[PDB]
Amino acid sequence: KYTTFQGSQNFRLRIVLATLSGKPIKIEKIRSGDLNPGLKDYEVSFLRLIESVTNGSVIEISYTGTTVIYRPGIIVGGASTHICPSSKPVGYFVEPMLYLAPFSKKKFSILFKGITASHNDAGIEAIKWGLMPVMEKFGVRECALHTLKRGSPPLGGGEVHLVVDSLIAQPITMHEIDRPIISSITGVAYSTRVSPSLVNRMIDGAKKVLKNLQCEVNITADVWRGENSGKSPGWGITLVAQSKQKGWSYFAEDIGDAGSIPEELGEKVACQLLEEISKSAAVGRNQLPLAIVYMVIGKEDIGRLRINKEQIDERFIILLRDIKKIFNTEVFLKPVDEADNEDMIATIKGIGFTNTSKKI
Amino acid sequence: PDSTNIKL
Amino acid sequence: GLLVILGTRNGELQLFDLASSSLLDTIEDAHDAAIWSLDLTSDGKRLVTGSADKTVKFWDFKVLKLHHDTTLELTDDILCVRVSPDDRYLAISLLDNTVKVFFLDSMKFYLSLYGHKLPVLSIDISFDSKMIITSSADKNIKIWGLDFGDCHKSLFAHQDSIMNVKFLPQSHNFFSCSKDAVVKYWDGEKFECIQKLYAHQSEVWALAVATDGGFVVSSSHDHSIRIWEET
Amino acid sequence: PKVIRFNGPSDVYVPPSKKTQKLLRSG
Amino acid sequence: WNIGKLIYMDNISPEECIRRWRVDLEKFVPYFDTFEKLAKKWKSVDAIKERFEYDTWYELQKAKISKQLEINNIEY
Amino acid sequence: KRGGVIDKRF
Repeated sequence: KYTTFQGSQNFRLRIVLATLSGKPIKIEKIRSGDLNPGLKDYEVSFLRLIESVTNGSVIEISYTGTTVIYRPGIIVGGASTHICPSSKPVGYFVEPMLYLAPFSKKKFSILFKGITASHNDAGIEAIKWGLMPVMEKFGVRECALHTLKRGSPPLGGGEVHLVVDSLIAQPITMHEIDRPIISSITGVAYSTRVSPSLVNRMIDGAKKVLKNLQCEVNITADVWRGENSGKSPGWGITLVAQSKQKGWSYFAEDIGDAGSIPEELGEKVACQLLEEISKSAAVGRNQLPLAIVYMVIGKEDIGRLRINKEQIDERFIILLRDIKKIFNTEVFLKPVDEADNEDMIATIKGIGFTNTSKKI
Repeated sequence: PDSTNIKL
Repeated sequence: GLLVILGTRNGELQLFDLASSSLLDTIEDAHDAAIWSLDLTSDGKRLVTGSADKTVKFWDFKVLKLHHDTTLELTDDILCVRVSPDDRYLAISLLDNTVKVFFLDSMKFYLSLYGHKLPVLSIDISFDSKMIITSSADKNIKIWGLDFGDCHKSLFAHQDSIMNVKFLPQSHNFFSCSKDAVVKYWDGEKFECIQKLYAHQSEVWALAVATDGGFVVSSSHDHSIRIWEET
Repeated sequence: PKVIRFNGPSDVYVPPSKKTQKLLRSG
Repeated sequence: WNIGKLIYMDNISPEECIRRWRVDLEKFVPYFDTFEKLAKKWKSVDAIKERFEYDTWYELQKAKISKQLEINNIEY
Repeated sequence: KRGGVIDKRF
C-alpha cells in the first residue's frame, strides 16, 4: 500500500524521494497536537509546485489537513512561474527542485517570486555556489539560477529564475576519499535598498577574522540598487571556501536584521565558515543531504564519500532512516586508515535509477 | 564658508 | 526645571541654579573650541557635548559638579549631537555633510548617513526611536529609517538654510524653521506641509517644543519670542 | 579620561560599470 | 557502541543513538554554537591549517569499467 | 493536465 511517516519532519524529502522512487507515500499526524494543525501554506505551496513539474500525480490532503496521500507521477518539468508565500523564501522551494530537475522529460525553466533570503533557508548565493557546484560534480554540467530581482524580508519582491540545461540518466558514481585542500575563500557581500557603506563594513568584519589565513581572500560587493532592489531593505553575506584541485566548496551564509552591526555579522559568517570547514571532511554539513541522495540514485555501483564524525548527527541519521524506508538502501560506513583525523568513509550502492522520462 | 557664520 | 546648563563659543561649560540665581560651576577647559552642541540623556545623569575641537565629551552629574567621563574624537568639527529618547542611539552631525549614529551603551559605530550636500545643522529622533530627521543648509529635510539608515524621503522644505527641526512628542509630525523667517508644520507619515506660519520678520535661530506638545516656541533675529499654541 | 579614536568607513562609492555588473550577475 | 548498528536499530531514537557512543533539515542552515563562544575558539586558526595512458579511447573506458568492478569486489 | 492537489481541507 503506502509507506507511512509521522509529522512534518523532512516534509520535502519524503515527497522528493517519493517522486524519484515512484512509490506512493502517506504522511500522517502532521502537527496534530498544535493549535493550528495540519499543513502550512508554504508546505501546501510546495505541493502545488510538485504538481506543476509532474504529471499523473495524485495529492490528497485530509479534511483536517493532518494527513496527505502522495502518489507520484513522472517528472515532466517545463516552463512555469511559482508564487512563493511570504512565510518562506524562494530558496525553500528552489532546493527540492534541484533534486528532481536533472531527471526530467523537459527542461526546468521555473520563475520564482517572493522573499529571497531568510535566517533558516538556503539563500540565492548559497545555491549558486554552495549546492549547485555539487551538482556539476555529480554530472549536472549546466545549471543556472539567474537573479533578476532581490527581495529582502518582510516585503520581498525578489525574482530568481531556475534553469537546468543538463538532463542526465542518473548522477555519476561518487568517488571521494580525501580531505580537499582549500585554495582560496570567496563570497558575495550583498545589500538591498541601502547605502553601499554597509556592504563594505561587512567585508571588513569578515576580512578581520580571515586575514590571519595564508590564502587569498576576495569578497564581491554586490550592492543591489534601483527597481531591482526589492521592496524592503536587507543585507547578508555568504563566504565560500573553494578548492580548485577537484572543484569543491564549503560555504556559510547569514542575513542581518534591523539594528545589527554590519561588522558583527561579517565577523560571524567569516568565523562561521571556519566551523563548517572544521566539521567537514569532503563536504560541509549543509550539502550532505544533496550529495547523499545522488549517491543513492546512482547506477548499480558503490560510491564513496568521506565524511567527518562531526557530520554524523541527528539530521544525518533521520535522513538515512528516511532513505531506507523508501529505497531500502543502507549507507555502510568504514573508518579511514589515517590517524591524523577521525574522518569516515560512507559507501552507498545506487538503486539503478534512470531518467526514463527524457526522450531519445 | 565659516562654521560660525552658516549656523549663527 | 531648577538648573540650566550653557555651552559658550569659548569652549566653556556653565551651570546655573534658578533658586540661587547665581552660577554654581564653570568649566573653562570643557573644550578647546566652541561647544556647538549639547544634549542630555533621558535619565539626566549623563551629558553629551559637541565642539569644534572634533571631540564629543561625556560628563556625569555628582553631588552638583560635572566630571569628564570619556572623549570621542571625530575626523571633523561637530555641529549637532542628539541622544535618542530611549538613550540607545547617539547621532552627531559633521561639517563633511555626513551624520554618524552610535550606540550610547557601548559607543560602537552603527550607521553613516549620506546625501546632504551642505552640513547638517539639526538632528531629531522620533519618540519611538525609529525615525530620525536631518536638516542641512542645503534647504532640504531628509527623513531616515533608523533600522537601516534609509532615507524615506527628501523634502525641499524652505528657501534658505534650515536651522532647527523637532518632532512633536508622541507623534511623527515635526516642525521646521529656516532663515526665510517661516515656520512650517509637517506630517511625518504623509510627508506633507500641514501649515505655514508667517510671523517672523527675520531669521529663526532656535525652535523648541513643549513636552506635552501643546505649544511651540520660536525666536528669531527680530528679538521676538512668540508662542504657537495648538487650538 | 578614556580617549577613543573613531576613523569610520569611507562613504565614497565607486559604482561598477554596467558591463562588469552583468558579468558578475551572470557568473 | 558501534554506531553502524545503532543507526539501523530504529527503536533507539537518533538523539539516543547519538549520545550513547559519544532537529529538522527544513532549516537549511545547520546548527552552530554562540558567536562569542565561536569567536574565542579561533583567535588561532592553527587547528584547520592542515586542510589548507591507453592508446585508444576505447581502452580508457574499458579501464574505467574494469577498475570500478575491482573496487566492488574488494569492498564486498 | 492530469493529477491534482485535491484539497479537501475545511
